[PDB]
Amino acid sequence: WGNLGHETVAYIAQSFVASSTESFCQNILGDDSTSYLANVATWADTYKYTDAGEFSKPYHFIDAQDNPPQSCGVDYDRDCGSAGCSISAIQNYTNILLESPNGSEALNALKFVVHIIGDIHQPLHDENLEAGGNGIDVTYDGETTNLHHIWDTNMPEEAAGGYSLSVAKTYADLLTERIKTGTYSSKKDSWTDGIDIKDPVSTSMIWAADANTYVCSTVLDDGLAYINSTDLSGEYYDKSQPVFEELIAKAGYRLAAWLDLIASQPS
Ligand SMILES: *[C@@H]1O[C@H](CO)[C@@H](O)[C@H](O)[C@H]1NC(C)=O
Ligand SMILES: *[C@@H]1O[C@H](CO)[C@@H](O)[C@H](O)[C@H]1NC(C)=O
Ligand code: NA
Ligand SMILES: [Zn+2]
Ligand SMILES: [Zn+2]
Ligand SMILES: [Zn+2]
Repeated sequence: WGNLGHETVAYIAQSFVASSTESFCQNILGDDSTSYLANVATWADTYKYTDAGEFSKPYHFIDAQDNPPQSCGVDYDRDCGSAGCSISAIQNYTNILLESPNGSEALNALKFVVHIIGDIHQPLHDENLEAGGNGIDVTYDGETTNLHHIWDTNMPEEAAGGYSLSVAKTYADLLTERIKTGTYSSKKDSWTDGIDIKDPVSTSMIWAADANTYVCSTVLDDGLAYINSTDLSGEYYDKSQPVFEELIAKAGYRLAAWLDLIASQPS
């Protein structure tokens, strides 16, 4: 996702974490504001453009070598690659936070976890085809862009009504309501099935496989004849919106559950 998507995920997570988890995270981050997670949720996307952070570019993706829309699937050993991926990064940075939460690596580990759990939920962050749809040029509200970009940015910004941190906070409030009492309330109790702090690869792969199913059902199901030739701000956006909204919600809810496990101690 772009910045709005990441900040939205982070604000949702803030709404679900336990107080002890909040305190654990605020201490690591040096920030006890009511935007403590949201304020770091875009860091990985700036860091990757620097010489020191170049190595972390592949950590935003798992390039699933499936055959969408006919068939979708993610396989860790097949898809991660030698340079690492979102799944291997979740394992690395989660383990840093379990083993050395007071060390010098915890800060960036936590910022990575907050970001990357968001990215795992962007279906085209879990898809090899045309570099996750970057190579699929499209038209969106008259502008030339690509399919990856509209999932990261154009569509969630349109739905949220903007791109800023405050717009993200308002959007997060909306989606949080959907989880607690609204649209998602009767299904969110299954959204952490399979979660296991002792197995970050298994856990994150469940989430990645879930998001990747939407590459076939939603992202590419209209077929490339339609996608290449139709302005995607109309009916395409209409069908995409419930999907990216539920995935952003899932990302925040799952992020919060994961942070709770990271911070947890038996009293
Ligand atoms: C774990 O994270 C550290 C710090 O970013 C990095 O140096 C290291 O290569 C990572 N290890 C793996 C296996 O990804
Ligand atoms: C759509 O564009 C992609 C990317 O350039 C191409 O691989 C695909 O064949 C195109 N399909 C049609 C129908 O133009
Ligand atoms: Na521990
Ligand atoms: Zn992103
Ligand atoms: Zn992206
Ligand atoms: Zn990213």
